[PDB]
Amino acid sequence: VGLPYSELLSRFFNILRTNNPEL
Amino acid sequence: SNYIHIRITTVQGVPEEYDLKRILKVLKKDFACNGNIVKDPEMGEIIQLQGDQRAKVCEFMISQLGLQKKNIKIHGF
Amino acid sequence: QATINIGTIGHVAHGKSTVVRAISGVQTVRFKDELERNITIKLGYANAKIYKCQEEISPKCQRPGCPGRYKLVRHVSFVDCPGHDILMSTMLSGAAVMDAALLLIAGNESCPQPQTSEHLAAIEIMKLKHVIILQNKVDLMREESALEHQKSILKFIRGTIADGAPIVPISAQLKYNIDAVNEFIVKTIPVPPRDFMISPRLIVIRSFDVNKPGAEIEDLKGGVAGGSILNGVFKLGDEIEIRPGIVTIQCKPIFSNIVSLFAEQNDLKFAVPGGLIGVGTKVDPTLCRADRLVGQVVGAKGHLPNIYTDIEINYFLLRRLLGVKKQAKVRKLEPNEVLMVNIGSTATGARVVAVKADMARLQLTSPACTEINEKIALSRRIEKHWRLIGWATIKK
RNA sequence: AGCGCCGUGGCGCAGUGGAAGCGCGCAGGGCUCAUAACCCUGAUGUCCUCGGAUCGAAACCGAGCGGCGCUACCA
Ligand SMILES: Nc1nc2c(ncn2[C@@H]2O[C@H](COP(=O)(O)OP(=O)(O)CP(=O)(O)O)[C@@H](O)[C@H]2O)c(=O)[nH]1
Ligand SMILES: [Mg+2]
Ligand SMILES: [Zn+2]
Repeated sequence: VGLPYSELLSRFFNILRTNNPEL
Repeated sequence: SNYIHIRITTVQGVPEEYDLKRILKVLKKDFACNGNIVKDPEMGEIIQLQGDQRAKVCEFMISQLGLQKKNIKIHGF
Repeated sequence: QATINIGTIGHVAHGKSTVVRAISGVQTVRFKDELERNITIKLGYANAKIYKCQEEISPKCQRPGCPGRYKLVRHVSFVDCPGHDILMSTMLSGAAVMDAALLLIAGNESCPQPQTSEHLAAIEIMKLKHVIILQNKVDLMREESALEHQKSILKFIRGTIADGAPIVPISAQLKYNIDAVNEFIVKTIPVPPRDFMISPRLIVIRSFDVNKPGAEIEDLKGGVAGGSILNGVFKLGDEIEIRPGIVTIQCKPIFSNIVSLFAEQNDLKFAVPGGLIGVGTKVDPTLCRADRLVGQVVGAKGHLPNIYTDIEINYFLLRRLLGVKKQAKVRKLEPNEVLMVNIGSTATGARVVAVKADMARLQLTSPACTEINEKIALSRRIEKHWRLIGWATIKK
């Protein structure tokens, strides 16, 4: 089951977009 | 490293993976120029051919061993 | 010190050294002036800090916002092992050393990566099943591409030996979603039973030559080596023997005494097994200079490891070959072919004298010591270099 | 991290222990009807910095500086 992994992936994308909007 | 340059014309920087006298043999006939292998102490080994044929030198270096064509930056001069 | 050994595997040009650097914080030297860019030869090492906050990189917590700090929970070592085709023997040595696994899978590249699957099979060979699938590349994928890769990973890994593999998103640059990695390491992966009951043994995987150049020789240090202990605690003030020993073809044991035991930051007198330790003894540094103490079985005095040349092995092969994107069927072994037979950590290609469908007799050029089981891996010469074909076990 | 080399005139060497060192270069002039060749004059600098001995020092040495070869990451 990879259900609780896509949530952390979404959190990762959110953090990356917040900290580095340039990239 | 292994940088190669051509200066009005001597070729400084030559890989040793093929014998030099055959390089001269093909060079003189495919350029029609006086050819010299000048071995100055501990500089880039000197191969000198007359005339302004840097395009032809590009042709030769492609046809001898060259397959990169990206570290060659011939100074105009 | 270290309680449980953990390792990371991934394909070439994938990224594991920097991933562990974001996990642990210890730089991977990747020395010798040619390993900096293509692949490594010696093993990478790192040490992690696990102080968990139950209302992390540091024993004191300030990032979460609440001034509450974290308490001591775990301190786990990490053994970086290179996932390339050229070197496999050290990979299998570390694989027998490691107890926990972290596999990398690359999204935009070919979803079946041959070395990732090959080393997953190697993991499943040596009784390793607590594996966490990590998507080593996250920022370089779309959301739909990430979903497609998730479904591809799920469909590819359903019926293998490693069934219960949680998935985690990581990168080498961002340093985020890292506490999830530590949390899942603590949760899914328990420390294997390791206490005072079983007799102490050692397995040395690397050679360190310690001779500080330029300094006066009147005060130099001896020979230090990296070792792992599957049973029992080592204490200072004991006589030890490097059993595979020296070549005088025949080999004879080495005897020495312990001088120091570097344990993850310093020199500790005692050390619970389950972690890489730096055993520094009176051995000659030249014996620790080249790749000499790579895969050597070591005994505390009071035990008599047996040196063998002819070994009877129960071996089993899988259906297909591994490590190739053409592939061929697994072919049954033929007599008089040198096949590498790695006894947990050793690196010695044996000759096959007796051939059976599920049994074999193999002779090592260099004799090796056998104590109880010392699980084995089997590699052939097919694709111009060493290719895994199956697994082996000593039975005498 | 150590010991051995490099220490620039756009360049490689050259003496290093009397002070601006050679050729390659580049500019001009000479030669010839003209060109190449040949023959002359030139502007290039902190031979990286610190000191010592030193009438005299870039050099002879020594206590830091930028890169190169090995040890081989030398717990
Ligand atoms: N953007 C990005 N680059 C990565 C990532 N992981 C690795 N890389 C790239 O890998 C290169 C080197 O990473 P490294 O972990 O040291 O290589 P390695 O894992 O030892 C190679 P092998 O697994 O075969 O031993 C870097 O250039 C880096 O940009 C990643 O997650 N994201
Ligand atoms: Mg490494
Ligand atoms: Zn960057």
